[PDB]
Amino acid sequence: IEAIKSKGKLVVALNPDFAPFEYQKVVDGKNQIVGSDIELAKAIATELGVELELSPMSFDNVLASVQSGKADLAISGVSKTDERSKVFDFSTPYYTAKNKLIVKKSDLATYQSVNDLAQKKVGAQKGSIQETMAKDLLQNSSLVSLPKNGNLITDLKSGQVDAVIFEEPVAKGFVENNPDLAIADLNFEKQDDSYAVAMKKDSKELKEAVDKTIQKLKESGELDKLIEDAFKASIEK
Ligand SMILES: NC(=[NH2+])NCCC[C@H](N)C(=O)O
Ligand SMILES: [Cl-]
Ligand SMILES: [Cl-]
Repeated sequence: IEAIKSKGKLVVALNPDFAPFEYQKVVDGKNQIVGSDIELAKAIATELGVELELSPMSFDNVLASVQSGKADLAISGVSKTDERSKVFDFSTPYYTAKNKLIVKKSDLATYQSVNDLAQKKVGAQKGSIQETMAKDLLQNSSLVSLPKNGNLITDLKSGQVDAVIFEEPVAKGFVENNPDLAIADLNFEKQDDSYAVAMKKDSKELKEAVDKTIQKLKESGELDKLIEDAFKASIEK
């Protein structure tokens, strides 16, 4: 936190292809990075009395950038995991999600359970816990792991993959803008998937500032409003 205050800016790593949390929106003819995680980042920077600097990158590189010191925080829809918790400090959680499949709409009732994915092609984002889930459970499937979420959506449209695994709000956001797609019936037989801010190990005072901010936004209902606003603003008109 002292290094951050002294340098006058907070550098946040994120991958802006993940509405409602972070995404690109055309504003006045130019793409701008927006979303509920950007509003969370702004609140943290305000708490610390510093400027906010975004560092957009592929999701696969977000955590590594925090680990090496190239960014101060990852605020990028990052799930806590035991493996990650060994290497990173995490904030208190700020969102909890279920995993879903997005499919072509004619396939929404084909996929009920994981067994229905046998002999099918399933995509997930490279570096995500969804990619890990697919690798660990779907031995009878062909797995595609792509750096960019938009490219997973393109592959699902071209019928190059049969399904893509995404957390529910993100899946819903893509369906809003793609009426050729739908959320499948499938559920996974559920540990917690909770989003948190990642930071370097042993950053106690930075964690305090982040957690004070999350606590405030939760108790006021503001965080809920931010996610809803961002979801609405991600729908293309
Ligand atoms: N901005 C993004 N692309 N976020 C992807 C997050 C996926 C998942 N919650 C994870 O932490 O692995
Ligand atoms: Cl890609
Ligand atoms: Cl610290």
